Amino acid sequence: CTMYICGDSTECSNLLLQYGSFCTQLNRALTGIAVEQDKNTQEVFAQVK
Amino acid sequence: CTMYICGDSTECSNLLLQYGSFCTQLNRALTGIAVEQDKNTQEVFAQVK
Amino acid sequence: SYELTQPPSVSVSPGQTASITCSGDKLGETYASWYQQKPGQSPILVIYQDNKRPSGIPERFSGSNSENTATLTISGTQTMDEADYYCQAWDKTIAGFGGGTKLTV
Amino acid sequence: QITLKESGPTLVKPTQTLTLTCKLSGFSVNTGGVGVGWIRQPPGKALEWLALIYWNDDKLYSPSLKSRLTVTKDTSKNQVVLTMTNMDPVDTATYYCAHVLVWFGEVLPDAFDVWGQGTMVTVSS
Amino acid sequence: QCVNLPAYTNSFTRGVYYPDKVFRSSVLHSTQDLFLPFFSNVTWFHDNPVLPFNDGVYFASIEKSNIIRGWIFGTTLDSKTQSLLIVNNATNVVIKVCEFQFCNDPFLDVYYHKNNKSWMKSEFRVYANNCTFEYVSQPFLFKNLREFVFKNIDGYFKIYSKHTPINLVRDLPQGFSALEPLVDLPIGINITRFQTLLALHRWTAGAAAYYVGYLQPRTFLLKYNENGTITDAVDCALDPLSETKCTLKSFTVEKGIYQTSNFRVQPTESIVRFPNITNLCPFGEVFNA
Amino acid sequence: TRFASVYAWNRKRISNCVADYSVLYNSASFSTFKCYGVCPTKLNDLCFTNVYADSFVIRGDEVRQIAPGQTGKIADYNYKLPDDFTGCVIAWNSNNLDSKVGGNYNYRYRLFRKSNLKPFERDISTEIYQAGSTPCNGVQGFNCYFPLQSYGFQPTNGVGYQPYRVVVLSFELLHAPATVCGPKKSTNLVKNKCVNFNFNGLTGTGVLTESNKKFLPFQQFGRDIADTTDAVRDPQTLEILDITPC
Amino acid sequence: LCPPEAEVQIDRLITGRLQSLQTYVTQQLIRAAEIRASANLAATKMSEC
Amino acid sequence: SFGGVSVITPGTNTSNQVAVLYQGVNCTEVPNVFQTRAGCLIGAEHVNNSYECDIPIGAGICASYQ
Ligand SMILES: *[C@@H]1O[C@H](CO)[C@@H](O[C@@H]2O[C@H](CO)[C@@H](O)[C@H](O)[C@H]2NC(C)=O)[C@H](O)[C@H]1NC(C)=O
Ligand SMILES: *[C@@H]1O[C@H](CO)[C@@H](O)[C@H](O)[C@H]1NC(C)=O
Ligand SMILES: *[C@@H]1O[C@H](CO)[C@@H](O)[C@H](O)[C@H]1NC(C)=O
Ligand SMILES: *[C@@H]1O[C@H](CO)[C@@H](O)[C@H](O)[C@H]1NC(C)=O
Ligand SMILES: *[C@@H]1O[C@H](CO)[C@@H](O)[C@H](O)[C@H]1NC(C)=O
Ligand SMILES: *[C@@H]1O[C@H](CO)[C@@H](O)[C@H](O)[C@H]1NC(C)=O
Ligand SMILES: *[C@@H]1O[C@H](CO)[C@@H](O)[C@H](O)[C@H]1NC(C)=O
Ligand SMILES: *[C@@H]1O[C@H](CO)[C@@H](O)[C@H](O)[C@H]1NC(C)=O
Ligand SMILES: *[C@@H]1O[C@H](CO)[C@@H](O)[C@H](O)[C@H]1NC(C)=O
Ligand SMILES: *[C@@H]1O[C@H](CO)[C@@H](O)[C@H](O)[C@H]1NC(C)=O
Ligand SMILES: *[C@@H]1O[C@H](CO)[C@@H](O)[C@H](O)[C@H]1NC(C)=O
Ligand SMILES: *[C@@H]1O[C@H](CO)[C@@H](O)[C@H](O)[C@H]1NC(C)=O
Repeated sequence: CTMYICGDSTECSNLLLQYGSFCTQLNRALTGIAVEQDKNTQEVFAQVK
Repeated sequence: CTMYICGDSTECSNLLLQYGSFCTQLNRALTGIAVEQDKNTQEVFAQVK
Repeated sequence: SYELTQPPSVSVSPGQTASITCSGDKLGETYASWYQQKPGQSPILVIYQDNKRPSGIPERFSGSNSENTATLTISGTQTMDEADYYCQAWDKTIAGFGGGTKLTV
Repeated sequence: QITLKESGPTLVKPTQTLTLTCKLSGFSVNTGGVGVGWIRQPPGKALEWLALIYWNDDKLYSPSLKSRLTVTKDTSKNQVVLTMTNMDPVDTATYYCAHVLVWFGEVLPDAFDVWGQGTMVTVSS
Repeated sequence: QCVNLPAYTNSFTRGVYYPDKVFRSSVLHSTQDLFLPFFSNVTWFHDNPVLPFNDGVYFASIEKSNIIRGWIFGTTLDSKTQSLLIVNNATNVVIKVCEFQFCNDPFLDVYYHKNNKSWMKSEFRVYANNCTFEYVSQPFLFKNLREFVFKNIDGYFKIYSKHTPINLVRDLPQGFSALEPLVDLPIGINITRFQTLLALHRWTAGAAAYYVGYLQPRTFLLKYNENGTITDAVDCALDPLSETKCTLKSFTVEKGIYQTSNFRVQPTESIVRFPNITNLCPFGEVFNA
Repeated sequence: TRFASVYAWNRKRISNCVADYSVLYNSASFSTFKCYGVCPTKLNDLCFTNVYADSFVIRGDEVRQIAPGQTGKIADYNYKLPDDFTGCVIAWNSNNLDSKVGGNYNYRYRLFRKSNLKPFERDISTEIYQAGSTPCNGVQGFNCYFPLQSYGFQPTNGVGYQPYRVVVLSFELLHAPATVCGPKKSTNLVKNKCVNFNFNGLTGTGVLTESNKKFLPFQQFGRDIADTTDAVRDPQTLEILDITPC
Repeated sequence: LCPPEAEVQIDRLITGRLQSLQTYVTQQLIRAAEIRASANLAATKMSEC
Repeated sequence: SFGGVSVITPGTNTSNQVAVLYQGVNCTEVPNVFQTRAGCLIGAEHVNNSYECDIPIGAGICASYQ
């Protein structure tokens, strides 16, 4: 989130902090998706002992 | 919506009105969810006459 | 009160050295002091902390404290040094003065 | 310079209470390291220490007289007051106040450098 | 009146102070401030050299006989500039700011009674022109462990402290304690160096030693108990485990894999490339026309 | 009667008192009265932990430099304000006081400096500045100047050159017992009822009760995760009160 | 702050707080859908198992 | 060069040991070092045995506390 928005600017990063946890929330949401994608594969193929 | 955003400030509430029905829409959306949660329970358990 | 003993008097000729003793139980552990009192006058501190003089006190006055005995010595005793000399010692906040030594010249 | 002046009644009756006041100058009773003691000297006799008060309101008394002695200080007038109760004829003496040199850490009395002029008090009917 | 006569230890979890005056309880709070880094190298003196102040100083001492009395803060530490003198004496603490002319080797001249637990002052041999600040209050005061944090922000010299008993011979305690605000001095001076002042007797000293560390701009996770007291803290820069705890806002981490940070190679050097034109621009011909 | 120079501006600390800003705001004697982060009409019912009055004398043309985000000879080399300054800048013409027929050279400014000053920095060095590559040895000469220059300040000078007396009131509000409060009229304390309250400038609505929270002596209030205050120390009784919304 | 300059500071808080609330509601609608699907499966298992 | 840093941990109820995965980078660019297609894994010992997946790393690689 920080890199996408601010790149390597410290001035931007300091301003971004004023928005609270928005970046953390977005990172969490994408992580949850990533985990699901592996679960999906296992549910379909890993049905054999 | 009004309390979360403005607390008990009249000055804030008057400004919030300029945004139209956003608060009403959010209240409606959450209400719809709340109703569904009771429907979900009934569909599962209330299957016996 | 703290027990402290002095000789009743000392008598010397002018030009001689006077020696006034002061005996206690714990003078080897604490500090002793000496005061010189003339007739009709308040006492003046001559020696404090065993062997220290206050400013204004003649070099004639010296002293020491060992083996639970303290002394005041006057070298070249003058006829103006006639006075009642008292010793004091504090035993952990307990005060005491000696009976006083009458020094004549 | 440092000076102390005794004042108060020069005659009291037996069983009466005597109050003596020491008015001091050159230093304050509220100053750290300061202490003021009271000593009495009966006619023809050796000096006897009674009590002393510290700038921090701590107080020392002679065990044999403690029961009859109270010492307080006036922080505004720079005065030290000694109260001696239940006096007998045998308590006749000249009273003096004097400055006390004080050790720090474990606080202890050292020596009396500056003495006042003293006041004579008689106990009689 | 002037007289013309290190080892390293590990600061495990010391140097944590209450970052502000806000009451908090039963909560984990993340704060960013100048704190002493955990498990850092702290200079050990036994010695009264002039040390750098840097961004802030963590000062601790262990003694039985009250040998360390105060500190001098400033720059040149002479009559040329204003400097801060903090000295404890028999009954009080005296804090002054003046153009002091300090001795080459400043100290308090003190002698002891026959009883080694009692002392009396003889003289003062530390240095007072153009005084601008004066403050007097109560003394800052098994061995005695006295910890101080010295910060200088926007003209304010902030002192935090903690005083506890210690049963160690020659080191700092392996445990956590938070330091509380002591005084905030509105001074407005420039501090770059400081010196420790000892009370010496005729000169030598009894057994005492002190430790000097330095504060750094770091993030900590502070744990407040039900009484509003900080009982624990995490230095988020210490290691990957601490970083994880700070990220999750929890002092416990479950089995798994967590994204905690992003790494980035930093620039090794800076380069500048402009044209090989040399002539100057004719601005003069426009304005001086 | 006397003000400080701009290069060595004077900081007076105001504390432990009851302020009144209506006497200043409603005065016609001031040509400039600009507040940042606070409204002059509300300044009379707030509390501060400290107030600093930074005073000096400058030229009329320099008055514009006394503001956040400004640059110039005064802003950079004499008296610098922060971009986030909270406080009020007050100035007035003093031609009738600080000007002299032969010139008032008692007031000076810094002209030469190695680098720009940080906010609230005061440089009182009088050492010779070396503008060139050769040393001065404390002696004025070519490329060796005394860093401070004087101002004319004559009664016949133009408006932009006339002296102005400037006082900057910096207001700091840290979490500490307020030392300065405007015109105040305290009322009784009511508990176990829904009330509107103002504690040392802190306004809000809720029910007040005695707290069992053990505050340390330096703490006046507590906060929740929403950054709201959930406990305060009564400024007169030092009692800790819990604050719960109606 | 006074009324012209309060309406600037307040608007900033309203915008951020309104955005935060909209984010919450959107996430709840998506999560609600997942729960509904689970409830539908549970209801099917109740009938068939 | 840049990328994500992931910390692999057994849980504080068990141990305070961790391993770090530098996602999408070479081990030669990072400065028990094992290069995976998920990135460079440091602090973990590679073994030629095979077990049920405990903590997933990616690209067929898992980690566990032994
Ligand atoms: C210890 O420091 C205190 C505080 O500065 C000194 O107390 C004051 O000393 C001045 C003289 O310099 C007196 O005029 C004041 O009356 C004192 N005030 C109080 C509250 O005591 C104190 O004298 C110093 N003591 C020693 C032994 O150095
Ligand atoms: C003290 O020593 C310094 C050198 O360390 C010397 O320059 C100074 O003149 C000496 N002071 C006195 C009074 O001798
Ligand atoms: C502390 O110093 C020792 C050497 O004495 C060094 O090995 C250690 O890494 C240092 N610790 C830190 C955090 O720098
Ligand atoms: C004080 O210490 C000395 C040794 O430095 C010792 O000889 C003396 O007996 C001690 N005094 C007391 C009262 O313990
Ligand atoms: C005050 O400082 C000046 C130098 O700016 C100096 O000449 C003067 O002597 C100082 N005054 C006192 C009392 O030290
Ligand atoms: C403090 O003094 C140092 C020189 O020791 C100087 O470099 C620095 O700029 C000074 N800071 C201030 C605010 O004067
Ligand atoms: C909090 O204070 C109470 C006494 O009021 C004490 O019993 C309790 O142990 C304290 N809690 C902690 C963590 O110190
Ligand atoms: C005009 O020339 C002089 C030097 O002779 C220079 O100092 C001044 O800045 C110039 N004015 C301009 C360029 O506007
Ligand atoms: C004045 O306030 C103090 C606390 O700052 C308090 O201790 C004192 O009792 C108050 N006085 C009165 C009359 O309430
Ligand atoms: C934590 O470890 C203990 C044994 O030390 C065990 O009994 C407990 O079940 C473990 N907790 C979890 C969540 O595994
Ligand atoms: C980086 O890793 C790749 C394999 O993923 C390898 O082919 C390449 O040579 C490595 N680069 C370096 C410098 O080791
Ligand atoms: C795993 O097998 C490879 C050969 O395929 C060998 O080079 C490597 O050393 C072995 N590693 C271990 C831990 O056995």
